Order: sequence, then C-alpha cells, then structure tokens
Amino acid sequence: IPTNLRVLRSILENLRSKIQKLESDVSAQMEYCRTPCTVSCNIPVVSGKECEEIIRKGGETSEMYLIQPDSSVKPYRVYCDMNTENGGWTVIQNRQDGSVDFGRKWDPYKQGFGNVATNTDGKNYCGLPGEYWLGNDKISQLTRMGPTELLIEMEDWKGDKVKAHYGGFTVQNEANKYQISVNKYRGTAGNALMDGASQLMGENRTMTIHNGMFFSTYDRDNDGWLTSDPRKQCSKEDGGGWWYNRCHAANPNGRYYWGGQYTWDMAKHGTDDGVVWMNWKGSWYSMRKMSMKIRPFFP
Amino acid sequence: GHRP
Amino acid sequence: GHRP
Amino acid sequence: YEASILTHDSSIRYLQEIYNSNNQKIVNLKEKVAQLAAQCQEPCKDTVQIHDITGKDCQDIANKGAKQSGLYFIKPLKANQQFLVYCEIDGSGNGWTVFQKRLDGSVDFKKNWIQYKEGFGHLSPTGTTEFWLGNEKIHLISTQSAIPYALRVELEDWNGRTSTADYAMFKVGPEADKYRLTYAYFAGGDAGDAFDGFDFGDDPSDKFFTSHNGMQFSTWDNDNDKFEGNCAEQDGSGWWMNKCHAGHLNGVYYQGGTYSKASTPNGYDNGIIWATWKTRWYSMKKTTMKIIPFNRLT
Amino acid sequence: IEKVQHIQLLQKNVRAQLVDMKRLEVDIDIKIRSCRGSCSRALAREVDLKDYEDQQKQLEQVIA
Ligand SMILES: *[C@@H]1O[C@H](CO[C@@H]2O[C@@H](C)[C@@H](O)[C@@H](O)[C@@H]2O)[C@@H](O[C@@H]2O[C@H](CO)[C@@H](O)[C@H](O)[C@H]2NC(C)=O)[C@H](O)[C@H]1NC(C)=O
Ligand SMILES: [Ca+2]
Ligand SMILES: [Ca+2]
Repeated sequence: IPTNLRVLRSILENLRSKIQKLESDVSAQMEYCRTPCTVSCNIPVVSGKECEEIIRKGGETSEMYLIQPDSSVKPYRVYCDMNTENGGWTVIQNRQDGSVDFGRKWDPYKQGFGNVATNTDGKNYCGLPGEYWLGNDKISQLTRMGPTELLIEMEDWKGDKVKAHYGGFTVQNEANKYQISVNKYRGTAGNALMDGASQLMGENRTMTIHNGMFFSTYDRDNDGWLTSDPRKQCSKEDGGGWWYNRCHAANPNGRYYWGGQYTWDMAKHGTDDGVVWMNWKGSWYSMRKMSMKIRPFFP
Repeated sequence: GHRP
Repeated sequence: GHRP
Repeated sequence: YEASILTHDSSIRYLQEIYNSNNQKIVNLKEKVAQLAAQCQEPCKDTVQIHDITGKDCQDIANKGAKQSGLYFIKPLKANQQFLVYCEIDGSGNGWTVFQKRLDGSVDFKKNWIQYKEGFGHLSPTGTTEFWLGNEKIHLISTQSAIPYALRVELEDWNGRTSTADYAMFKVGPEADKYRLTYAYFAGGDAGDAFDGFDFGDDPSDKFFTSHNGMQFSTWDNDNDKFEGNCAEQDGSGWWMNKCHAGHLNGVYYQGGTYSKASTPNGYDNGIIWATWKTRWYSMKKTTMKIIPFNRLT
Repeated sequence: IEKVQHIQLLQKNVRAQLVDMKRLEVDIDIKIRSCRGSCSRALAREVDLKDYEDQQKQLEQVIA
C-alpha cells in the first residue's frame, strides 16, 4: 500500500540527478564550441568536370578533389572514390560517425553542408571523407549533364555490407522541388527507392516508394502526406532532408543512432527516424556507414 | 516507415 | 646523363 | 517503514513538487539543447583558401593588386577552362607562375604521359608541396599571343646553398608536337646552363646528346627522345630527354643528396641533377621551376 | 478518495516523465556527437538505457 510512495520518490530523485548529469554535459559542450575543429586540405593539381574525368586524367587515389562541372559555377571541393568499382565516383552524401547534424532547413540542404574531407593521420592532403551533403543545386546540375548512375553503399555495426545500384539517376532543379527519378536497379540491399519497403503490403508499401518524390526539409513540406496538423510532416518526424513520400523505406539522412539497434521510445517523435534502409534491416536499425555516389553512365 |  |  | 495516514498528505505533495520541479528543469534543458545545436552547424575551418582575384597568369593578377603568394585561379586566353595555380609574388610586384616543385620526395614523379599532361601533386598556399602543374597548362601559359615569357630554375643543396638559371623566351609547344621545349638563350645564372648540354668526357658528342633545347617531352609510355632506348623509362620520370640529360629536375628524390651508380638498378644517374652546378651523383634537396613575362625580368 | 486518485496521477506523470527523459538522453547523445564535426572537440560519453528501463519496470511493479 505505502511502497507506492517509496518507489515513486526513488525515481523522481534518480531522474533529478540524470537531469544534473545532462545539464553538465550540455554545458561542457557549449564551452568546447567556443572554438572550431579544423582541417588543412591542400588541393590536388589535377581537376575536371567530375571524378570520372579526373580518374581518366590520372588521379588514381581517393581524396578530396576540386571539380568544375561547368564554367558557370565556380569550382568546388568534393570527395572522389577512385577504388570502388573502378573508381570515378563522386560522393554526394556520406554518413560514418554521426559527426554532422542532418536535421537542417531548406537553404542549407540547397547550398550543401558538412565536411568534405579530413586530414589523413599526419599528412598534408585530406584523404579521408567527412560526413556531408553535397548540395541539391550541385547534385541536380551533376545529374543533368548526361546519363548518371547512382551507387548507394552501407554497412551495419557488425561489419556486413550491402549495396543498391541505380543505372539511371536524375534530380531536377529547385523550381521543380528537386524531384528525383531512378531506374535500372541491382544489388543486395533491396530496391527501397523504387519498390518501397518489402515488409509492407499494397497501399502501405506503395506510400514508401521514393522514386518520383519531391524533396522536403522540416521547414518546407513537399511530402506525399496530406494533413492539416503542422506536426504531421515526414521531415519533422523522421528528422532529415529527403525525398519523403509517406514516409520512407530509406532514411539515409536520418539520425545517427550509436550502436545500431534503436526503438520507438528513443525516437524524438516515436518514428523510425534513423539511418534506415528497411529492405535490409527493418526500420529500427541505424547503419554505421551509409553513402551516395554518382558517376557518368557509360552504356 | 509508413503513416497509415 | 649520356648513354655512351 | 510504515508511516501514518497523516503523513500521506505531506508526502503526497512532496513528490508532486519535485515532479513539477523536474519538468521545469527539463523545459530549460531542452531549450539549452536548442542553443547548442545553433553552434554546431558550421563545418571545420579549412586553413587553405583560394584568393578571389584571377587573370591570364600570375603576373596579370599581381598587376591587379594581389600581394601575397598563394593559390589563385588563372585563365590564359586560349584556355578553355580555368585552372588553379600557385603564384609567387614579391615586393617588387613580380608575379611568377610556378609549375614544378621538389622539396621532400613525397610525390612519386614516375608518372605517365596523361599524368604529366594533366598534372599531379598538390598545391599549397604556403608553397610547401611537391607538384607538376601539367604540360598542357604550361603550354597554354607560355604561348599567349605576343607575350614573351621567361623561365627561372631554382636549386638548393642539402647545405642551404641556392643557385639560379634563367632562360629567355621560354616556351612549350602543343601536344601535337609533344610539348617541345625551346628558348632563345641562357639568360645567365650561378647555377649554370645545364640545358646547353654538359661534357661528361665519356664521348665526343656527349654535350650534344645532353642538351635540352628543342627536345620534345618523354614519359615511359611515350618515347620521343634521341636515344634508341627509353630514357624516361630507364630514368623513371617525365622530362625533355635527349640521350639522355644534363639537367633533370623530375628525377628520383635521393635523401642526403649523395647517391651512386649502385643506388640505381641499371647504373644510370637518375637523380635530380643539374650538371653545371653539381656532380651527376648529387640529387638536389629543393627544386622549383617558375615562369613570368620576360619584360618583367630586369 | 482524496489521497488515492492523487497517486494514479503521479504514476502516469512519472511513467511519462521517464519515457521523456529516456528520449532526451538519446537526443542529447546525438546532438553532442554532431558537434564533433564543428566544434574543437565533442564530449566523450556513453548512454545507459538500462537504468531507465529498470526503473520503468520497477514502476509497473507498483501500478499493480
Ligand atoms: C497498413 O498499416 C496499417 C497501420 O498499422 C500498422 O502497420 C501494420 C503493417 C501492422 O504492423 C500494424 O500492427 C501496425 O499498427 C494497418 O492498420 C490496420 O488498421 C485496422 C483498422 O483498425 C486494424 O484492424 C488492423 O489490425 C491494422 N493492421 C493490422 C492488420 O494489424 C494496415 O492493416 C496495414 N495494411 C497492410 C499492409 O496489411
Ligand atoms: Ca505534407
Ligand atoms: Ca628512344
């Protein structure tokens, strides 16, 4: 009868302390943020329209390179993968350690964000990639230069890898809400972009297909979810800028859960908002590594 | 995931 | 250098 | 243990009070978490940055105001696309466009034709990296309409001694003529004229076959030297080979400067040499090849 | 009675405050790590859901 008061009081005090720990941690991080992290990436001599051209010009090592897709836009930095599947892959998206926040507004996702590359343990060039999103405008311009194939790669917290390859990939411009289109799939990860989550059925599965979807950010709703409640937005609940439908089969720009396994009660909104790819691990497993790479498609 |  |  | 009912009320409120107290602290914590996020949005600051001013070449940029040596984008007249280069700018207002650099042996110079054509290595704002700008770029910079160019070679031994070699009317042709090297004359310099050949006293035509003026460019995968064998391949580098060379700045980087006939597999001297200033078996520690309009040179 | 229905309120007030805190713990871990690519360093730490879960069960053992 009384043990009730006993217990409760015990928890409300334990929690009071948990709040103490957290308040400390947040306060400490705020101090470390008075100064920024840094890098020094000396620029490679060789350059080109994109990584494919650069590798055909002799750039055989994976590192940061400067590219100029077109004489209109000023040259910009990007990370080239020159080893995977014969190289020439231009990374446009990369997740690997939760170092960068992906819950950003529309402008940042348009302009691009994150760290393209970091210094290789004691070296003058940045041979390692950081976590980043290239930028919708840039990604759009790259895919509309000519046929483009997309390579999505991932790995779990145990070290297993799978991949989703798309022979055709295009992203329209801002005026077209960065509309996406993909085709000619193949791989071991599961065709989540075209066929939606294979664990769902009929209507349910269909609303998780990304192919053809527009892009959304928590401050710009363009998802395939008609509602009135300003809080029922895919981008808001699954925290990330993506081509959400209603809502997703794949959430590559989701929240980076350490360890991998997570549950509905850990999620800020109770939704599977992690670095997910349902067709392979379901909606409650966040990948340790996830990335997107494009390359000119030579039939 | 989806939103019934 | 030179190839004699 | 087992308090009285009379205690239940005093206690019942004690919990409600810390519960609410907790919800409050949380409202503020969540808020503080928000303020933190606003501070973790920018990427790490890259130390290396490229300057805004651009032009036909470094001298042109210097003329536009630039004052410090760094990375700049240049676009020669005939150039289809613009490209990044390292400009050296002195107090006199001279802007050199550097196309070759050696200083540590961190960059393998045993590359092929395309690599020597497109360039390799890295560009740094501090000018502390090794690289080869690329034959096509060099060709483009050195052959702008009515703009006579000059070339300066800078050497440094492992004892802090530096020497120079200037060549007036420096020029590098198109790929169609295998990026042939030419110049009007040795403009003087305490490093000596290695491009004029060097008598090694091992034959009568030594000098003739170690001269570089008029020589095309050669790489292992593209032989254009005046030798039945393959200089670039034997010496493992890319250079204006004759049969074979008197000045070889793209050779193998030998630590300490001193090396021998044994050091190499074939026996041939394949180091970073410049005969008119040091022995065949002395590879330089630091090397740099830069160009600038001739009118700018004295 | 008076005192009675007061407890049912705190049981649901805590059951919820637990789920909430457990979430803030995860959120904070994530946000703090997202500073590693921006600030000079990220506070090294680790989460312990165990505690949070042991208490959530320790509670249901009272709402019974
Ligand atoms: C499509 O999904 C909805 C949402 O329900 C959730 O997702 C399901 C796939 C399943 O995992 C449920 O347990 C989840 O709660 C399903 O909704 C159905 O709604 C009716 C109406 O109340 C209810 O009777 C059903 O039990 C719900 N689903 C089931 C069978 O559990 C819907 O059924 C799903 N359609 C599919 C793919 O069959
Ligand atoms: Ca909507
Ligand atoms: Ca030959």
